[PDB]
This record gives sequence, C-alpha cells and structure tokens, in this order.
Amino acid sequence: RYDSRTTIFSPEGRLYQVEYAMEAIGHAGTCLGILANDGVLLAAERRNIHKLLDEVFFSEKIYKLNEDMACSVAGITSDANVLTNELRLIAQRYLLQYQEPIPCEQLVTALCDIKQAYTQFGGKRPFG
Amino acid sequence: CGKTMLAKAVAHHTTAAFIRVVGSEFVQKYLGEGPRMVRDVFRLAKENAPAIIFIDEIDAIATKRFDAQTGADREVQRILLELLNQMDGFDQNVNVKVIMATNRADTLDPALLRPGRLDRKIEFPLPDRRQKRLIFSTIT
Amino acid sequence: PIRALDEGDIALLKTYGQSTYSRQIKQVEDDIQQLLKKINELTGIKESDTGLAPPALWDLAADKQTLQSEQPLQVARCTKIINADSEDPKYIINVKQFAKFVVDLSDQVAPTDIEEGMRVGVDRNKYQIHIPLPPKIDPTVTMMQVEEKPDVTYSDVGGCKEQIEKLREVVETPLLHPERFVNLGIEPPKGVLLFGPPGTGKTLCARAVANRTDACFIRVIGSELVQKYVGEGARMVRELFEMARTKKACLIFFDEIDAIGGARFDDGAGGDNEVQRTMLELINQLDGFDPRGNIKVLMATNRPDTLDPALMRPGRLDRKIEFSLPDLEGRTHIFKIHARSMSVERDIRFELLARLCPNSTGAEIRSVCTEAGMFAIRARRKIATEKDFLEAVNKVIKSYAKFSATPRYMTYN
Amino acid sequence: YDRGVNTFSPEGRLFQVEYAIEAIKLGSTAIGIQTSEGVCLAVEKRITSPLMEPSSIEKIVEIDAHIGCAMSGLIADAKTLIDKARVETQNHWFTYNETMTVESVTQAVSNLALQFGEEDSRPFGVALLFGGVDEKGPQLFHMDPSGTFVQCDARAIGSASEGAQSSLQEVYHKSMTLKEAIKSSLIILKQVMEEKLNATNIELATVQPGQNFHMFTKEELEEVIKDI
Amino acid sequence: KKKTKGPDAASKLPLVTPHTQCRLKLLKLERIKDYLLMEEEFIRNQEQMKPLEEKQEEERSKVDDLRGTPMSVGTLEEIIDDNHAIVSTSVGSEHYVSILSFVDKDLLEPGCSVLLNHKVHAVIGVLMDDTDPLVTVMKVEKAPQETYADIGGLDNQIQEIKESVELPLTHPEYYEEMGIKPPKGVILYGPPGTGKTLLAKAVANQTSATFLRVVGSELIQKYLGDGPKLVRELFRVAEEHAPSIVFIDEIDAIGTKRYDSNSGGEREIQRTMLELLNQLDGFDSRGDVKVIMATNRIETLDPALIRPGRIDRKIEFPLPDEKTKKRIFQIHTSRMTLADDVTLDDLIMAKDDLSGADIKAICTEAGLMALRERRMKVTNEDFKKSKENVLYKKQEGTPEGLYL
Amino acid sequence: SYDRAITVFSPDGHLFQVEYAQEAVKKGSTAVGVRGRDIVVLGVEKKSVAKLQDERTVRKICALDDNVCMAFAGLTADARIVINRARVECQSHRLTVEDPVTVEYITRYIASLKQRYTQSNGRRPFGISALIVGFDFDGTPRLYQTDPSGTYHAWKANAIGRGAKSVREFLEKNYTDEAIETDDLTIKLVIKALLEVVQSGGKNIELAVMRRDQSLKILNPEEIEKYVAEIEKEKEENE
Amino acid sequence: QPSGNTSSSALMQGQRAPQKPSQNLV
Amino acid sequence: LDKQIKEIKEVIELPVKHPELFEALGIAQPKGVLLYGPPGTGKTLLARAVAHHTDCTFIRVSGSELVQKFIGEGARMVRELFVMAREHAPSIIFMDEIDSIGSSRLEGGSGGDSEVQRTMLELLNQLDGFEATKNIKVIMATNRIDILDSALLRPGRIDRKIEFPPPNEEARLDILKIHSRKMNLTRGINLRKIAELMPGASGAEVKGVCTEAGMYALRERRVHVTQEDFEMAVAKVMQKDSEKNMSIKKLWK
Ligand SMILES: Nc1ncnc2c1ncn2[C@@H]1O[C@H](COP(=O)(O)OP(=O)(O)OP(=O)(O)O)[C@@H](O)[C@H]1O
Ligand SMILES: Nc1ncnc2c1ncn2[C@@H]1O[C@H](COP(=O)(O)OP(=O)(O)OP(=O)(O)O)[C@@H](O)[C@H]1O
Ligand SMILES: Nc1ncnc2c1ncn2[C@@H]1O[C@H](COP(=O)(O)OP(=O)(O)O)[C@@H](O)[C@H]1O
Ligand SMILES: Nc1ncnc2c1ncn2[C@@H]1O[C@H](COP(=O)(O)OP(=O)(O)O)[C@@H](O)[C@H]1O
Ligand SMILES: [Mg+2]
Ligand SMILES: [Mg+2]
Ligand SMILES: [Mg+2]
Ligand SMILES: [Mg+2]
Repeated sequence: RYDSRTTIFSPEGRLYQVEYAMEAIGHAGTCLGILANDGVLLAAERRNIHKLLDEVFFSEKIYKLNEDMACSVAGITSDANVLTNELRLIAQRYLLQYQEPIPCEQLVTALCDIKQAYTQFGGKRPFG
Repeated sequence: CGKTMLAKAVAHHTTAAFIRVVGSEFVQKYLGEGPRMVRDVFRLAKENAPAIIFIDEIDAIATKRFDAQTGADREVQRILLELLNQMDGFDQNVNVKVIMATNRADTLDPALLRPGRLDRKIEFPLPDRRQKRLIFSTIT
Repeated sequence: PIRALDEGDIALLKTYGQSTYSRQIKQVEDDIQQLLKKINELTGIKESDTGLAPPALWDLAADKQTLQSEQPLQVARCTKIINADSEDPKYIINVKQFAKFVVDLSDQVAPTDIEEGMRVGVDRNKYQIHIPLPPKIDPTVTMMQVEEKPDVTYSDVGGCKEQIEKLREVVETPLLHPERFVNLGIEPPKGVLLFGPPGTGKTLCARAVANRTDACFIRVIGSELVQKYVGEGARMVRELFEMARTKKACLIFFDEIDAIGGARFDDGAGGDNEVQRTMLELINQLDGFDPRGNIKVLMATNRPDTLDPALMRPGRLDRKIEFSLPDLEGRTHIFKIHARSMSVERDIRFELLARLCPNSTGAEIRSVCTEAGMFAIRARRKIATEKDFLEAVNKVIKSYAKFSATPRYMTYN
Repeated sequence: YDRGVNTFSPEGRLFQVEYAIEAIKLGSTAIGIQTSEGVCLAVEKRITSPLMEPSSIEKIVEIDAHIGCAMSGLIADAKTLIDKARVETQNHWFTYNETMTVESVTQAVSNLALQFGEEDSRPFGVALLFGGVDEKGPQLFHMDPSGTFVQCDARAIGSASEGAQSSLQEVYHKSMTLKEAIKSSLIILKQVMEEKLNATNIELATVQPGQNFHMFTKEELEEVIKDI
Repeated sequence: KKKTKGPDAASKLPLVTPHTQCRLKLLKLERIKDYLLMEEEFIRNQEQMKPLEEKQEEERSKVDDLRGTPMSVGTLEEIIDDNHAIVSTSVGSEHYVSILSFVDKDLLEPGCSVLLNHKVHAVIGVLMDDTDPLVTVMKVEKAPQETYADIGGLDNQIQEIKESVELPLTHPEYYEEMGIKPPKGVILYGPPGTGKTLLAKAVANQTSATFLRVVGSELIQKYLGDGPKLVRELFRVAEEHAPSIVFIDEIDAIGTKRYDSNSGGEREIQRTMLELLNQLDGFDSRGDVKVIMATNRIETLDPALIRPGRIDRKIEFPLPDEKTKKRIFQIHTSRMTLADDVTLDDLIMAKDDLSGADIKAICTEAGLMALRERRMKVTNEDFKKSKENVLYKKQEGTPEGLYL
Repeated sequence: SYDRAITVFSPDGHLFQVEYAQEAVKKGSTAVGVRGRDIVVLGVEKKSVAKLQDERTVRKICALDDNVCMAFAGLTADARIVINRARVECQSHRLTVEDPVTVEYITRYIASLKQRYTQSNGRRPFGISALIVGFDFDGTPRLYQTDPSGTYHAWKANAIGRGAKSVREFLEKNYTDEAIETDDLTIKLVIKALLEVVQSGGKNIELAVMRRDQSLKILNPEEIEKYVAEIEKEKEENE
Repeated sequence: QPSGNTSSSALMQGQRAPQKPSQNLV
Repeated sequence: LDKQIKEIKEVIELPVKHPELFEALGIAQPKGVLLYGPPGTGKTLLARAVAHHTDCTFIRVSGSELVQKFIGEGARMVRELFVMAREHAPSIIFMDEIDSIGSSRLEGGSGGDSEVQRTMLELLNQLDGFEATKNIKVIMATNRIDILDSALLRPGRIDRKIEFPPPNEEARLDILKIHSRKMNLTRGINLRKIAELMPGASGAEVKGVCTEAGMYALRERRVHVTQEDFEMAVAKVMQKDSEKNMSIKKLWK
C-alpha cells in the first residue's frame, strides 16, 4: 500500500504516517490553557497514580523553559525530553546573541521548523 | 490442574442426557458446515430431556479482536456468531446447560462473557501445601 | 415529549378537506382492476400443435394399417456387443445403462454378418439378437458443423501480415500443394494455437479461413461438451472425431479451451472430476498411432497462462501464433477498411487520426468510426467531417479512465 | 523485473534507458535541415491557453552567437543541459581564445549525460538538435538520452517523428537552396498539424556563415506563410 | 414470419392529467369503465349464444382413441428408416419404435420433442414448443408505471440511451443512408442510489418490442450443466421473438476477472460467465437483440466483457449538482399540500452530498414529523428537523486543515 | 502499481510520484491575481475563520521583499520553508550586487530549489504552487506562476486552488482585450472573479494591491462592501 | 491458503425399473 | 426505551392500520429499520415484544441459516422466502446478526468470498429492485454498524437507524425495579444507592446483580435479601484487569 516511510504520497490520499501521528496523541494526558487579563493559566492532568511512587519530581508535565515561558507536553517521553532541552538551548543562544529575552514568538517557529524537517528526509519517524 | 476430571465427575452422577463435543470438531472443509453442526447439536439436546452440553476446547474460536478482511476468517467469525445466536437468541429453550473449559480467559470475546449467557466464571489455580497434602494422601 | 394519535384524531384526519369526490373516485379504480382480472381469466389459449396431416394423407390407412401396426411390432430396445464368443454361440451384451447379459441370436438371422462391436436390436423379454443397426450418428454433432460460408475475405484483415502467412502455411498449403514438404523432406504440422489480448483479431481470422476453405468445417461449442449425466462428454468427443474421420478434408475449430480445462487438481470430490475425464478422452484421441491425416485442429484462447502444459507437447500442438497490437501502418489500414462504406468529406487524411490512438486494437477503431457517424447524426447533416472524428477520438480512446486532465501536458512541452 | 537501472536482462537489454527513449514520444515535433548556404530549423508551438504569454514558452535557444539548439521531451531537464553547454563554450573560449566546433560541444554535453548511474539517479529524458556554422561550414547533430552522437542531413524529432520522416525522405537532395528548404519544411509542418496553420504556432531559425547573427524571424512569417 | 412483436404492455390509458379532484378525471374514468364493461358483455354474449356444434367428423374421436390417453413426451434422436425411427425416453433408454401415419412427416428434425404412446411406444405426434418455466417467467407483460416525466433531469444520459435503444426502431432511415450499425450494448455505472434502475423502468414503460428482465445471481444452478444451457435458451427465446431487449442487473455476481483456482463450483461460475460472453459476441451472428447491463462498481469486471464490440456505450451516473436538487425537490413534493413559508433554497444549498433516494426520504420524514403534531400543512422547521435529526451517517477525513 | 518510487519510469514514460503530488495542491483555498496599467492586485478567499482564535498568525500572503509579493496554495509548512529561503536569497543578491532583485530572478531561483528535491530518493517533493507579482524592472509590472514539478510561466490572469477551472472559464471570457485602466475597474474585475465563492459569505474576500510606486497596500473591511454595493447596483441594470 | 470453498453436484442416474409387457400377438 | 418504542411502533404498525392516511399528505410508506448498539442492551427484547403484539405473520430468518453447501440454492432460498411472505399478505421479517451476510463486498480471486456475496446481492435486489413489493416489513439487528456494506444502508432499503445507548442512572434504577419483582426484599434497602454504584453498566448485568444476590441468600438457606448481599453481588459482577507491567503504562506521558 502506501503506509511505508513518510516520503511517498498516496494517489488521492495525504501523507498517512502523519495521519497516524495525529491520531496517536489522542489518548495521551489532558492539558489545557486559558488567557486572562494580567495573566494566563495552565491545567494538567496526572495519570497513573500509585502509592509506592516516590513523587520526588518538582513537576511532571510542566517545565519552566526559558525565563518567562512554560510549556506542557503530551505524547512519548523520549521525544519530550529532547524537545525541551532543545528549546532551552535555542532560547539561551538567542539571549547570547542580542542581550535581550526571546520575543515569545520566533522560537516556536524555530522548533516547528525542526519538527517539519523530519517529515522531509527519509529514514526517520516524525515526532509524536 | 484437573478440570476434565470434574467434567467426568459430573457425567457420572447425572440423571440428565450428556453430550461431550470437542471444539475443533466444528472446523470443516466445505462452506456452511460448521454452523450446521452447531445448529444440529443444539436441536438434538433440545428434543430430548433436560440435557448437558460439554465443549472441550474453545481457544480456537473465542475472540474477534479485529475485523475479518481475508476469506476464511469470516468463516470463523460466523461460527462464533452462530454459537452466540443459538445460545441466547430469539427462540429460548429451557432445561439445557452449557459447560466451557479453556486456558486463561483474558482474551475471550466479551460477547460471550456478559451475564445471561456465561454467568459463572471459575478458577482452577495451582495447588498449595494443603492441596498437595490431600492429593498425596488420596492417591497413595 | 411526544404523544400517540388517538381514535378521535384519526377520525377527524379523514374528514377535513376530503373534497366531495374522494371515495367516489377510488371505488372506480378498484372495480376497474377487478374486471381486468376477470376479463383476462376468461381468455386462455388454443394449440393445434400435434402435427396431424390433412385427412387425405391419413387416407383409410388409419384403420387398415395403423390399426394393424400397434399389435404386430415390438419395441426392440437397442444395445451394443463387446465380446463375441466364436464357435461358441454365447454372446455378451451391455445396455450401457443396464448390466451385461449373456444372450444369443434369433431364429431367422444368419450368424455370419454379426461382426462384434456394433449396435443391435434386442427383444425386451428374452434379450435375443434380432437385427443390426448402423453405428450411431450423434444428433447434436450433425448440426455441430457449420455447413455455411461467412462472407469475410482475406482482403478485410489489415495489419496482420505475418500471422496470416503462418496460418496459411499451416492450413491451406498442405491441403493443396502437398509436394514441397516431401520434396525437401519435412512433415507438415497439425496443430496451431492462437493467443493475444482480447480484441486483437483472432476469431475474425478464423472466420476468414472458413470462407476459402474448400473443405469441411466444424464449429465447436466449448460449453456444450460438459453434461449432467456421467460418462457423456467423452462419448461426444469420440463421436466427433470418428465422424470427422468418415469424410475427407475436414477442419476442426475450438474456442476457449480454458472453458473445458487447463489445469488438473486433486480432490474435487463429487461433481468436478467428470470434466477431467472428458479432457483426457480428447488428448489420447488427438494422437497415438495411425497418423490422423488431412485433419487439422485449431485452438484459440485469450488466457494462455492457465492451460495444462500437457497440451504443449510436440505432436499435439505444433505451432503457436501470437497476435499483437498494430503499430502504425496497421492503424492507417484499419481506418481505411472501416471507413469506406459511409458518407465522408472527401479531403480528410487518416494518418493524423492514426497518431492520436497509440495503444488501441481493431475494436476501438471500429467504434470510433461509428461514433463519428453518430455525432454527424445529432446535428442535421448528411456528410460527416474532420471535426466529427476529432471529437469522437476524445470521446472514446482517451476519455475512458483519464488522469490529470486539468494539469494536462503542463510539464511535457 | 525492470525496477532497476542497474540490472540486465536474460537477453541482455537494459530496461530503463528504453523507457526514457520512448518518453520523448509525447513532446512536440521539430524539424531541421542542413544546406550548403546554412542551417534551417522549425518547430511547432502547441499553445495551451489564449491567456498564456506566447514568449514565455520557447523551443529554440541560442547558446552562442554561432550555435543554436532545438528541444523536445521533458521541460525541466532541458535547462540543466543548456546552461552546461553555455558554460563549457565560454570556458573553452577563455582558455584557447577561439570558438570550438559544434562537435566538441555535443561531446561535452553527452559526456555529462552518461552519468545516470556511472558516478559512485534517473537518466535525462530529452532529445536535442544542434545546429551551427563551424570552420567546415554548416553543421547539424542529433542527441538522444543514451548519449549517442550522430550527424544528420535532415531530421525530425518528437511525436510524429516517423510520420514526417517518410515524407521528408522523398524530397531532400544535396543540390538544395535554403529558400526552398524553408518552404518544404513549412509544407511538411502544415500536413502533420491538427490545427489550421497560422503565424502563431511556429517559430523559425536560420544561421548562415556570413550572417551568423539574426537567429529568428519575427512577424514576417505572415508573408512566408501566405505564398504557400 | 417469426413469432412477431409479441408486445408486452397493459398500459390502458394514463390520462388523469387533472391530477386533482376535478370532474374531468371522473368523466374520463367513467368512459374507461363503461368501455370495459361493454367488452365484457360482448364476450359473454359471444360465449352464450353459440348454437352450432358437431366437431368430430366421425373420425376425430377415432384418431383420439387410437393414440393412448396418457401420451408421454420423448426425444427423437435418429430416423434410420421410414416408419421405423428411433427415439429415446428420459432415462436414456432408446427404443427402435415405428412411425404411424396422421403425423405430418415434414417438420420432424433430430433433437425435437415428440409425443409417444405407452403400450406399444410408437411415435404419434410432435410437440410444438418446449420452454421451461424458468424462461417464460422472466418475461414481463405489465409495464411499470413510471415514465420520463418523473426523472429529475439527466438530459445527457436520456438522450444517449434514446439514441441507443429507441431511435433505431421508429425512424430507421438515417442509419442506412450513413452506413452504420447502431450500438447494441450499454453499461450503466456509478455510486449507489442514483437512478440506474429508473431508466430501465422508464424505457420498459414506453416501447414496442419484447422486454426480458434478469437479475444477476440467478443464472446459476447446481447440476453442473444447467447454467450455460439456460443462458442459451434465454437468448434463443429472445431472438425468435420480436426486436426484444434484455436487462441484466447486478452483474458483478457473474463476471469477475476469470482467474485460476481450486474449487469446482467457482469453475462452474467461470464456465457460465464465459458461455454468456460467447453468446453475446462469438461466431457468425448475433441477431436483433439489445442488452442493458447495470452495476454499481465497474473496475472489478473481466476485461473481456467490457471491450468495445460487445459493450459499445458506457454511461456514468454522477452525484447531483445544485441545479438538479431543485428539480428533484419540485418533483417529489408536487402532490404534497404545503405552506407559504417554506423555501427549498436553504435545504438544497446547505448540504453538498446527497442523492435522489436521500431526497425522497427527507420529504417523507418531514411530512411525517408534521403529522406528528396533528397538522396537514408542512413548515420550514419540520424540514429542518427532517434533514438534521436523521438521514445522515458520517465519515471523516483531512483532519484540521493541513492545507491553507 | 508501477509507482512507489521517485526515480522509476512507467512503461509509457511517466513520473507518477510527481503527478501524485500535483493534485495535492488542489486541496487548498483558491487565490487569483492580475496585473494592470498601473496597479497589480492579488486576491484570496476561503478564509473561513474559526471565530475562537487570533488571525494575525494565519497569514497567507507574504512579501518576499519591499516590492514583490507571493501567494500560495497546498499545504502550509512547506510554504513557510520556501518563504524563508526566498527572502534570504533575495537579500543576499542585493548584497552581492547593488541592484534590486528583478521579479524574474527570484522566481527562477524558487523553481531551481523546487527542482532539486526531485532527483534523489529520501526527499519528499514540495507540495505547493506559488504566484509571484512584481514590477521592479523600470516601473513595469509582471506576474509568474510556478509548479511543484519546477517549471515557471508568464501569464496575465491566473487562478489556483480548489476549483480554479471555473474561475478560468469565467476569466477567458470576462477579461477584456481593452487594456484595463481605471484601477477601480480592475478591482471590480477581481471582486467579480472571486464572486464565485462556493458559499459567498460576502466577508470572505481579501485583496492586496501594488501601484508601481509604494510598498504593499492592504484593503480593509469597509471598501469591500461598498464595492459589493456598486456591483449590485450595476447588476440591477438587467432590463 | 485456508479453505472455505464449495462445489456442485452430479445427479443419481439409477431410476429405471422393469414393467410387464402387454403385447397382443396372436 | 420509551422513544425507541414510539418510533418503532410508528414505522411498523401505523402504515398497516391506516394506509389512507398516507394516501393523504401525499407521501410514501417507510419500510426499513435498523437497530444497533453495544452488546446486551435490549435489541432482541424489542423483536420478541413486537412478535407478541404483532397481529401479523412473523417470519424469522436469523443468523447464518441462508449459507448452504452447493452453489446457487443459497440464493433461491431468499426468493422462496419472499414469495412465501407474499402469500400471507401482511408480514414482518426479522433478520438477526446480519453482519454475517453482507459485511462488505471484497475483491475477486483466491481471497475473500463470492457465494455469500451472490446471496447478499439477491436479497438486496429483492426489497428495492425492479418490482415493487407492498405490505412487507423488515427488521435488522447488529453490532459494529460501521462495517456494514454501503449498498444496504441507503435510504431506499433502510429508513430509520436507531441506537440503543447504555442506560443512564434513571434507566438503571427502573430496570432494577423490573427485575426485582418476585424477590422478597427485607426493608431499608435503598435501590437508588445500588443503582448509582454501577457506572456504565451494560444493562444485561442488572439481572446478574439480582440473581447473584439471590444465590448468596440461597447458599445460607434463607429467604431474606439484605443490602450487603446486593453490594457483594455488585463487587462480584464488576470485574476488570490492568497492565501490571507498569512499563507499558509509563512510556506514554
Ligand atoms: N486487424 C483488424 N482488421 C479488421 N478488423 C479488426 C482487426 N482487429 C480487430 N478487428 C475488429 O475486431 C472486432 C472483433 O474482433 P474479434 O472478434 O476477432 O476478437 P477476438 O480477439 O476474437 O476477441 P475475443 O477473444 O474476446 O473473442 C471486429 O469488428 C473486427 O472488425
Ligand atoms: N434523478 C432522479 N429523479 C427522480 N427520482 C430519483 C432520481 N435519482 C434517484 N431517484 C430516486 O431513487 C430511487 C431509484 O433507485 P435507483 O435507481 O437510484 O437505485 P440503484 O442505483 O439501482 O441502487 P442500488 O445500488 O441500491 O440497486 C427512487 O426512489 C427514485 O425516486
Ligand atoms: N485432585 C486430584 N485428584 C486426583 N487426581 C488429580 C487431581 N488433580 C489432578 N489430577 C490428575 O491430573 C490429571 C489432570 O486431569 P485433566 O482434567 O485431564 O487435566 P486438565 O485439567 O488439563 O484437563 C488427571 O489425570 C488426574 O489424574
Ligand atoms: N432495558 C432493559 N430492560 C429490561 N431487560 C433488559 C434490558 N436490557 C437488557 N435486558 C436483559 O438482557 C437480556 C437480553 O439482552 P439482549 O436484548 O438479548 O441483548 P442483545 O439482543 O443485544 O444480545 C434479557 O434477559 C433482558 O432481561
Ligand atoms: Mg483439559
Ligand atoms: Mg473471438
Ligand atoms: Mg438497482
Ligand atoms: Mg442480541
């Protein structure tokens, strides 16, 4: 069929690996965010609660990344760790460049470029 | 662990009509045979007195977990559907029973397992010290 | 929530706005259809289908000899003999539906002209032998053979030069000039198979050779051989070949061998295996000993890859001719053939059309011609023109199963 | 089982280059003629929409002041061949301070062509006609995707190649004049076309020894057409 | 002369053109009823006032008794000698019987059914026709009610099929002058629920030749030899009659790709398909018979059934566009009482994926929902509820607009 | 069937993968553009706002420089990648040679970039079609339209997206041989061209103009309805 | 390749029985 | 299941009793019903209860009776069934577990199936084909509606498709009251509390709860029923399991 690596197109179909990635994240954790005057809030659901886990983590679903921005996450832990470290690296590099905090917009475009690059070259799965 | 012996013990002291049928007997070569024999055995049991039906192994035809895309998978699924229909369907029959015995039953189709169709679920675990003591004394 | 319509509401619903002629209408249609039923029953049929002759033909023979014919004769069921004991008057017979009996001759028949292996008449009671009968000539095989000349000429096949040459070499030349082969020292083949894509042009060539054949031609229905009773297909096969051998210079033609059989498989319990027997009865009868002679057989099919390899043995099927799509001169010639019987504008060139149908067989070109005629009909015209064919080509060849019609040759300029 | 450029056949026939050979079949026709006075070249335009800009789509491009090319087949690959031709010509002029013969230009182009799998991709899918005037006089060469040289006196490429080849064979002779060759080629192009010939479907090119410039004809094609 | 037109049409008279509770219709159906009663009265008087009868010529009873009372039917197979033919019975038992007189010895031919005696078993007559009650039943004789007026607008397709099957009959002057053979085979293909059988009904309603209708998975019997023989007899009975037409519906049950496999039953299916394929276009002749063949998926057909020469025109029925929806709505609600509020514009334009049967169901559901609250006139909200609440099973695709 | 690889030739000589990516553009919202005597204008539609999120980050028309414009169809991310690369390229050219970038040069560069993701395996072709509009060569306007295969052309009135064929049909008859002056009449032509929105929300049209002189100009939702009113006023003259 | 196949059937030929002859010959 | 029984009654019984009503209002009578939902929710109760109050001739082709050995006869059984339904004029045909026939039409070749498809096409033709039937109704029942062939779901053959959702709180309490009639309940047992202790109950297992409490009473040789018995029955009937691996769970964040 057309369900091998992401490079091939279907005759009328879109990319399918991307469809599978879209559907997969459906059954991950639950998070949401709301704007507010003079503020904003993020809510996250904790899954898989048990008494014997030591709960030593400062947080599990939220990471203060740069200095003034926090991000949630849903999907696979392995990719999550890589992406968060990479974000922190990008923001710090920009701050070195311009002695000025990142303008809360361009790093999102940078990481999105990193993500879409994986769907262009063969031999790698898209992030989930 | 000793479940077929319990089926035998029931067979010994019963006063009703007994049938034992191996599950894999239902697989056939020609089309439509398996459901026909399921229908026929239930008709046999119904005609007679209060009866008991024993089915040896079911691990073969016991789960869907998917839709049947190729041929000859639909035959298996159709056999299962016929069994479900025959056991609790339009035409209710009274004074009949069914005995089922398999290995671990986590993978069974939940169409079977709803009450009204397979009410009792029973475990036969491994022996412990007390059980082993009894078995040894009895055998010796 | 919701509620259910009550009796009173049903009564009033059939009440407002009924109009003054409601039931007064419907009762009419009612009795209309009823009287239709009655009038059609009062009509049945008549037959007059017994074949009785005019009374003059009956003559007074009805009393004189027809009355004197029921009682004198007997049915005398007919059977065959298999093993004639010689100098020992006991014979053996089989009804081919009954069992085998030991029997003898009757009083008046000489015991000399009773050669073993022929049909005989037999009494119902004592199973005696009474009269001989000629060997059976099968009722269906009599009209099996064409005995007619379809009017298609070698001049009407374009774009198949080589295949026509080979077919001629196999069939005609040994039947008319049988000296070249013995002069040089070769032997003429006796079997040709035809294959190609559907529509290429096979059965047409078969029909063409049946025009200038100057010999017996036999059309064979592939699906007629198989039968409901056991042991019938093989019987008809052997009757076919024997009756063919009776006369000289007869041709045999088959169609869709893949109908009769092209594979052999185990099991098939019950009904299937019968056809197997049938095909075997052909093969061993196709060859063996005693060269058959000037009897030629043709095999034609569209699905060659499903054939039993036992058919391709040297001696059974000797030559295999392939039919291929016509290249370029084939297309111009085919257009010139099918468009010489319609009214057309005299200054149109057909090579242009030959370009615009790259992968097409004779069927598609013929349909293009008729389609151009129809587009000429739609508007009130008497003579078709260039644009007609140019539109019909887009209508037929390309239009079916198109792709990227809107993108077109954007990138191919 | 020809799903590989790097694989032979039980009879020894590469089954990938053949496909590119026939891929030219659905381009657009183009005719070329060599004559003692010069080289003539004609093409069909096959315009798609009246809303197109006619000059955006072309078939004749002048590599140098004394050489020209005609193209059929795929569109994209033609660019990659043409720019290499131009670059090579300029490099040779810079090194040797003269103009090379057309034959060497064809040699360089073909040397680029035959590397579809030689190095360490699909073969190019175009056919080219080269026409120019070297020290030996007028010259014309034909180039196909297998990378094969050939010199032709008169040649037609694209669809209707064999359709026009037979017609062209019967009228050519060596004792020929450029004026008559142009008319003959236009007649052939009229016969093979499916649209009524006019001045917005063709575009000519002529090159002469002493008139190495002016490799076009523009809007005087009307009087060239009307006298047919 | 063959069996001739053998026309199949009740089609008494349709003129109820007032289509309301007017007097014109009442007087017209009054005329119809009284003509029918008049003809019935005539036939009663025809059958009641017969005074003449002898009808035995003092010998007809003689011939009747000379032949046995329970005559049986057998199959002649040869005629070796005059007055001594050879026949056979059902069980395949041949008998060297005699031939008596009073049997026109002209029309007998090997393969023809004959009438035989019991006690002596001689030939005493010839059975004129033998058609099993599986082919005569396929024929139609009462035309279905619809006509072209009910079709919701398919001008291209209607004109196409009319040039196919109807025009060569009424005005066959052009084709000879041009020198063309009219097309004989038509395929109707497309999505389900679009109107493929409506054209079959509408054509059968108004015609002059015999109509035969067959549904796909019916050419099949289990005795290994009945399928192809039944097909052969079908085409024989069609051709001996008038310029008939045959309608095979839901084909894909019969023809699919002709591959090679194990089981014998599937071999039988393939054998039957291939026999039909020969019957349609094989050796010498075809006759004056047209074939219409209808299916809802076409790619899975054997390439040998679809090639031109056998099937000449293919007709695709696409989903309706916004022009046609207004026509469909105007037709299916014509005989409905209806209120001044409703506008069909919103219903037709809001949705973009539905077919004729869907529109009919919307109409009936809305009318019934209006009845639910004890009313006759229909309003806009009823149509809204009808469209949205049911008549829609769903599908998903192209998530969240990857394209912008 | 015989596809599934980007470097194989079908028996009759096609590149089925390029053709498969060709149709992937038609899933996007339509967009058109025309040039005039003084003004060049390009229009987009099918915005279909989801009324619950901001609209300043859903831009579909972007300026590759101060004096050139581009629109696109097809999917999104590839468009962003191409946009960034083109901006970098044109600025670099202005650096290496002081002249501004001609409208043709940047289009040819984009064509080459889209061309070079076709030969090798392991690289999925881009799935967008672009419209380039400029006037930079001595005050003269032009537009160009590119293809996922990698071939560009020069037009005078184009239309891309889901349902461009009908817009074509309209254009080849309604575009006048009259060299169109009175820029407002050109804008009227564009509005009547986008009039065939599949639903005609009235407020689902957006325009962008460039009059040989200044930078980008964007219309605002107050003149669109006055143009609509004038269209109705002209249309009421049927009798 | 699993099997869920089917098949046709041939008839049972044996059906005939003898009957008393009733010839009248003096 | 009040709404469902109202709509069912409407499709089945109304057009038989009052055809002139549909002659008025100018519409055509519906003829198709389909029932779907999760297992054990009451699909076959409606079929039986309809048979009880029908006042018509109730046929019953169910399961896989129509798949036969030889080729062909499996089809003609359908035709003969429908003509038998025409002999007795008003009638209802009730299929069951219909996705055994006509799941979806597959390809040809040595894969999928043919014979069942021939039979299904026969049935398909038989109810919306060339010839129009009248006064014959159908009912079908199935789970997994989404796989059914799409040539049967069109509004020509099937008109109303009805879903049977698992009961909510009120339905659970009411079913508990129906199925605890003949019991002998002590006092001070609050069936609302037991009703709310069973989130997402299938519906057929409320009978299980009742019978199990009964057997607990029987084993001890008593006729009472107390609340502890009901609670323990609740625990026994509701049983599930999870991935004890703890690694399969954690890989998803
Ligand atoms: N070379 C040809 N010259 C003339 N007519 C041709 C040619 N090839 C095909 N035809 C036309 O093809 C039509 C039918 O061809 P034909 O019956 O021989 O096909 P076939 O290959 O036997 O097909 P099938 O195998 O399906 O029976 C005729 O109308 C005939 O005119
Ligand atoms: N254009 C139309 N005008 C009028 N009625 C139409 C139209 N299209 C469809 N219908 C309706 O569709 C029904 C006709 O059935 P149709 O011919 O579409 O079935 P079909 O295509 O054979 O379907 P299936 O695949 O189920 O056999 C009737 O209810 C008819 O009123
Ligand atoms: N409690 C027991 N007393 C006596 N024999 C036992 C007992 N449990 C198991 N067995 C022995 O183990 C064997 C298992 O019996 P069976 O029921 O056939 O095995 P399974 O449980 O796998 O069907 C029996 O033959 C029996 O001899
Ligand atoms: N809503 C309900 N009311 C009463 N009994 C129910 C209900 N739902 C399920 N049941 C019980 O379920 C059993 C039948 O379930 P059933 O309708 O056969 O499920 P299905 O038909 O889907 O197999 C009956 O014993 C019935 O008592
Ligand atoms: Mg055991
Ligand atoms: Mg043929
Ligand atoms: Mg239909
Ligand atoms: Mg059920």
